[PDB]
Amino acid sequence: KIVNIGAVLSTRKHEQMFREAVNQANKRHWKIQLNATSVTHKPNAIQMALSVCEDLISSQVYAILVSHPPTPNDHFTPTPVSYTAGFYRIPVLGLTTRMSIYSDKSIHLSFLRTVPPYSHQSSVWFEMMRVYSWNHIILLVSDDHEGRAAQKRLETLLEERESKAEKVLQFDPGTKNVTALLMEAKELEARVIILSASEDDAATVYRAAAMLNMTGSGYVWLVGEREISGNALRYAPDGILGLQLINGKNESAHISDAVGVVAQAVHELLEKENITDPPRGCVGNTNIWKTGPLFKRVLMSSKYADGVTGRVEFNEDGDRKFANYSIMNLQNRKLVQVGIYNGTHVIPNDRKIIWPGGETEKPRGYQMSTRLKIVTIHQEPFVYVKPTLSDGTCKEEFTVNGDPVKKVICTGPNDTSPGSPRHTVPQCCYGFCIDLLIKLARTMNFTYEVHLVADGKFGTQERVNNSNKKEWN
Amino acid sequence: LNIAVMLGHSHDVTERELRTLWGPEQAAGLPLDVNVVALLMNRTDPKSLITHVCDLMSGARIHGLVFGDDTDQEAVAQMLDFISSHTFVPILGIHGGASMIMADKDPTSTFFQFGASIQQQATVMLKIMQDYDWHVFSLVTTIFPGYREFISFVKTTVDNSFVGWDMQNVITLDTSFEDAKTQVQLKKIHSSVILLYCSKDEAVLILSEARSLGLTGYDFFWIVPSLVSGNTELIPKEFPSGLISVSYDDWDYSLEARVRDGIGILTTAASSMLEKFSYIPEAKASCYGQMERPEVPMHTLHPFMVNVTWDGKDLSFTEEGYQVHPRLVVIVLNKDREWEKVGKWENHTLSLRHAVWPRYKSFSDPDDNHLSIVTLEEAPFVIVEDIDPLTETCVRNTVPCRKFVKINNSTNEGMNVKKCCKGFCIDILKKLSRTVKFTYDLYLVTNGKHGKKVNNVWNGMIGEVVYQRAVMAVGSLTINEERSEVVDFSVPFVETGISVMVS
Amino acid sequence: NVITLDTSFEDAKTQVQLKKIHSSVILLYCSKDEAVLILSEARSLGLTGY
Repeated sequence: KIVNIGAVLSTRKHEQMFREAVNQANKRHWKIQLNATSVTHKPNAIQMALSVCEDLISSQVYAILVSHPPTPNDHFTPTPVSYTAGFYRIPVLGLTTRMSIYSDKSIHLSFLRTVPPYSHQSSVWFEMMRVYSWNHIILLVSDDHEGRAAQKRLETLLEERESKAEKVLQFDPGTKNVTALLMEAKELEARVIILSASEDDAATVYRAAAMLNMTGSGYVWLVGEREISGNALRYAPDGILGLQLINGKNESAHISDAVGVVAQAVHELLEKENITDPPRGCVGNTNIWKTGPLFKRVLMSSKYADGVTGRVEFNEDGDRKFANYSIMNLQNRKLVQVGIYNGTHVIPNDRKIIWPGGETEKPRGYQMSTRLKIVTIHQEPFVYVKPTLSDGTCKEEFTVNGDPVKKVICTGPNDTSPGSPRHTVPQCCYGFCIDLLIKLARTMNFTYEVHLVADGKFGTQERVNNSNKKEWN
Repeated sequence: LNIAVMLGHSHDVTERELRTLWGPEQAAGLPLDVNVVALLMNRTDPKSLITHVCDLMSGARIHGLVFGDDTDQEAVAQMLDFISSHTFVPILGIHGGASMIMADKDPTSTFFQFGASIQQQATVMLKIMQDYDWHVFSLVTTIFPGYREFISFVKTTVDNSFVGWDMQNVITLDTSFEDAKTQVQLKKIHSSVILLYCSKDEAVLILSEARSLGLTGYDFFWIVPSLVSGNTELIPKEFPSGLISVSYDDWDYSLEARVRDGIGILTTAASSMLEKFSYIPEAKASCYGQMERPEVPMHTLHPFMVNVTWDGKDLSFTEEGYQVHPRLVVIVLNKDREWEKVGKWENHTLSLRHAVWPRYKSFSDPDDNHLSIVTLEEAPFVIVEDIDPLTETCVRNTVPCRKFVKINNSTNEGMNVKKCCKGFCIDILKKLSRTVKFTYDLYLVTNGKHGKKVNNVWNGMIGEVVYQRAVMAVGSLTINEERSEVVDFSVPFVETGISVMVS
Repeated sequence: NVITLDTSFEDAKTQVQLKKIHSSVILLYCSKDEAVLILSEARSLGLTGY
């Protein structure tokens, strides 16, 4: 009967929240079954387990629940207690965290959350697609487990509905001269950019680009919530679309809903058969439960309708499905609530989007340049290549009937042999494709910027060294 | 100067003391006078980890941690990561939980382990798929973590290959105890050679249905990696014979060898230090204090752990810290349900195999559709080439054929060399494979060519008929009396007789 | 050739036979109550495709 529940907190009024929530669980939804245990955060990561083994595991705790910290942004990430649970595969609901390195059930066995990681924010941008009609994406990613998982859920949700991204760029955190990558940037057709990074990185980024003049009208910024924080709030342009997970920081409502989930979890465990008894000592135990995955399956398959937040159902990965989302805008450096989401249902607020460059009309990232890079291959008669004058200009000559031949400037190498230095030279050009593209000019309004082949060959797939990696030439 | 070894109870410290002094007697001494202490418990408890490792910090500032362990809780080794969060010390993971790598690493982590790596898992899997030519794939998965990643490696390593691995797409056993949704998927299985990335208890359920599926026939194949096999000493029943896995199972390697190996790696790091620097990164003050900083100003061993060679054996690392040439035992169960030695990888990432092809012999118990054919080189009924380096060994028309190759005339052993096979008769047999529709196997003759009464004892093709080394013989075999005396014949294939060639 | 559902309530020997099915158009000579069982398995067989 005696069921012990553990916790890690900051202020002891929330310990009182736990005790009176235990009494609520005694009340809401039939002998004697509950007792409460909690030990707060330590300043150290040194011992940790001594409180865990000697206090909570010694008291046969089924679940320890941990918020962030009293630093709210630190590297004080609640790692070690989860691993002490992982000695015996002990269920813990990550109350407040969003560091998705905890997300893998391989390394982090049974640590299921009421707060989604930043990963599902990725899917939010897909939601943005369906109202704001894009095709072409710019992605800027921190080299994390987190950023790569963001990439992967992006790619999967791209290739479930066959939308196809153009480029992905990578970032080491803390690097400062970024400028070539953002130029890189300014080369492309799309003007919709998504950032996934830390704060300082981003400021680093937000401020840096503003210089690179990418924040004016015709630009874009799809932004995660850590990038909507403090210093990131100070040096970004206004008008950036932002997000908040609704009810983000009052711990106590999530605490209460968590304890209620735990309570009916305990009762639905008591519904089953061959129920095993909880261990006390760490000294003398390496033995796993019989019922570890049974804890997991009861927490997975459970339903909780009338929480403070509403419905709490979990993923296959075991974190909340269909939670409420909000879109914000700093306009004149004040956040304005714009967007409302049950899980997928879209509501804009009637206060209108000042798009953060020019006018409040919705742009298109489909703008061309009409400067098209063409490459020609040395094949007569389809291509003739001849050198220029001493002017560097092209001669004026005739056809058979004497028409003036349309001739094209082409840059390329002189010494087109393998293993030789290659030297950029403008040279005069004849052939079909010139006349074809000039017909395409007078029909299609482009400019035409023509190169030779760097190799002087067509190009096929070969394997480079280690003999498995295919590349087109 | 200071290395500690912490182990569990098996072969003991006195011989390990001999191992440490012999490491000091073997090769290339650390100028650095290395003292090693090995100690023993049977706990895996974190209290022990705290106490013992902080005591190793106490005594003369030990800079190295050595752990081969013999229990089955895994993130225990990831427990040691918190040691890396507090001590920042290079740690070498050897057995047990220190071996079973799923461990994705901190950028701050210092762990170098001789366990399994999913990339190299899959590549050795695929070269097993190479040499025994099972070019149809079934790719049946569950949704544990890294298994999406297995799908990724499958898709990418197939697409990067010029082989033409001929696929079915990934079929995804979603949740547990579906039991009819499992049926919905598994009845869509329509191939011969089968790959599961699953768990232990799931594969229990899967093969329990698979006998009812009739996909446990003994012309099928089943190759599953280490995470289901794992404990070789614990043998569950419902697994049939012949199943194929890869793991680091010690049958040839002593503990003490790998002990000296890791210690030598530590000394190579010490030598790379005292080459490119001139001092020692001294250890932390204590465990229990938070005082000033954690700046690794002495630039800890991660650029120093790059290239380490011992004893003719390359023990370097990647950026991910995996091992470039690990040891990779390739294992099949036989009829007594014994996990036995089959394939070896110690040489330049290549595979060395016994070539015992069909060993699955109804463990889940008669079948005779394997047919034995041994033939001769007669153009253009038969042309034999060797193996071309053409990203594979499978040409559009050839079939491999095992020759016996002599060592010399004094040892008459023949090595089963796979060679490429062409001509009429093989095309005939492929048409027989599309009409008669069975499994067909080829060899080649050394003992004469066709057949000769050696005082009424046959050679050649005919001798291979008589003494039942083979059931079938094709050749461009001339059809004659004494041949018809012993064996039966098809309606004559092509027309011949005696002709005369002249200018 | 003829594939022969032998006795009643085999229920896995039926599976042994019916998983050998590799065709498109199907003929049963059965009874009422047998065809009940057979098509109940046949939805699970995935041979009730349309």
